[PDB]
Amino acid sequence: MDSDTLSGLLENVAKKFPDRRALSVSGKFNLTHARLHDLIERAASRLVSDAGIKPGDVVALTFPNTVEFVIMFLAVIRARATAAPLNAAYTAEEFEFYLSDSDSKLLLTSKEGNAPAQEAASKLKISHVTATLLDAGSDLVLSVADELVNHPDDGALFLHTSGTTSRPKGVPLTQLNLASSVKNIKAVYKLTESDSTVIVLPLFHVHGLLAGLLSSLGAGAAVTLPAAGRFSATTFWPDMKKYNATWYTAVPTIHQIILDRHASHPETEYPKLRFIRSCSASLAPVILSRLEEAFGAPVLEAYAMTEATHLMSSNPLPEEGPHKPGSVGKPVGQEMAILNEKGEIQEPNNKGEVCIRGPNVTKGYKNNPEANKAGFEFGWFHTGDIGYFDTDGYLHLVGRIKELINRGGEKISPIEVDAVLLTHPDVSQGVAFGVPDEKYGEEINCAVIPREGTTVTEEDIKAFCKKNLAAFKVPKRVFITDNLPKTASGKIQRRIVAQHFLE
Repeated sequence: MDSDTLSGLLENVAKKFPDRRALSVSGKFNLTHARLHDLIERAASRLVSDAGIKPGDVVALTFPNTVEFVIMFLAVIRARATAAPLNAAYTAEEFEFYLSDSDSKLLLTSKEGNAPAQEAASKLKISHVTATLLDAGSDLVLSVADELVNHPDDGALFLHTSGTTSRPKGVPLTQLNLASSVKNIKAVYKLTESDSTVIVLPLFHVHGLLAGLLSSLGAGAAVTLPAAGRFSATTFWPDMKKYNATWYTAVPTIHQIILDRHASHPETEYPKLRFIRSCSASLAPVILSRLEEAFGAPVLEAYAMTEATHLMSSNPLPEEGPHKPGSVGKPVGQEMAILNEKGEIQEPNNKGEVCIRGPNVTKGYKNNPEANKAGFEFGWFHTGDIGYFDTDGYLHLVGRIKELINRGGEKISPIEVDAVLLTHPDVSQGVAFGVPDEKYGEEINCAVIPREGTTVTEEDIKAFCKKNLAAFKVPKRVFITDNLPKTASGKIQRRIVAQHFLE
């Protein structure tokens, strides 16, 4: 069933499992693989004939998590074009920047549209076209008037790095990249046509897009989108039950929200899942434990990033091997090595930078010779993460190179301290971070959010940490707070929190 293009793979799947469920919208749609396939074909043909889309063209998309987004994303890549999904919550300025930098030639939205995006597009003289799915007997409706062979080297997906420190870097991903990652993800979790999941992550980042959506479709499995096009803790388990879900994937903060929902409003019964997946940010062992005890499924942590078309490594299914708390498992379908600054491969349990090489990895940042020279060598990409392999070949992350806290020559891992903080009975959320320090160069601080109805002090936290950490690792200042800002993808950014609490 395998192919070296995502479109080819999806065609094979559609032909093999035409009547199996592919894509649901809770309470509304239930598209089969054949139906979805033909909707995509007709939409792509419309893009080519009526929207003037040529091979290599970039088409921007800004949608909530909707059926129209799925259909139009796959239609764009089918037409040999490059899809550039964008955060719908962007301002007109942000939209203008990302539209310009990606050289988008077309903007796709729903019929309801997106005012900042349309403003940016109008300013840049980029055409705007809407997409709407009506009844099951009609093709997707496009607002434009009136033998395609996909090449593995065709561009298919264009995204950007976060660009906190620097300018956001463009990440071009190919049909081959997508196919490779879909195959890796399907392989390591043994996704088959009987599987089913609910999307709880934004589809304009690779976690939700590749793992949640594309790999499921690539397995002939089913995907359910929440009715309101976004994660909802309230409707999550009802959707999971109603549409026969067998797994789900999310980031730790989302898992935390789900656990809180389980504490406040426990379901009388939970469906028996094959596994629960976590990725995109370190999962504290205590969160793993709480998830497994609450929902009774094995929790598998994975390690991924945009430049790798998501998946780099994962803990295996229980039938294939154990899953280790504190670890992100073994590389899947790609090479991975731990290198010191001199480029030498490290022995087990020796730290260094995680580097990868495989058909899932981007060929390089768009129009950025510097970043590519710095990031790539002989096919190997530098992730920016420090980690080590244990004797079983399981990867243990230590943290972002730029985030490690150098206290008087002794490097502190914020991940470890975060985990410790989350083990405190009255701590709802927590984040450690480096701050300037006169004596030690850098010092560790942290911020925590107490569980509602509980009271926590700085020195409670400090005492607990001192009880669970070597003295030099203990946060010298603990900031009690009510809110910790998160990205759309669900990440807490250490530098931002730091700045926020330091001056």
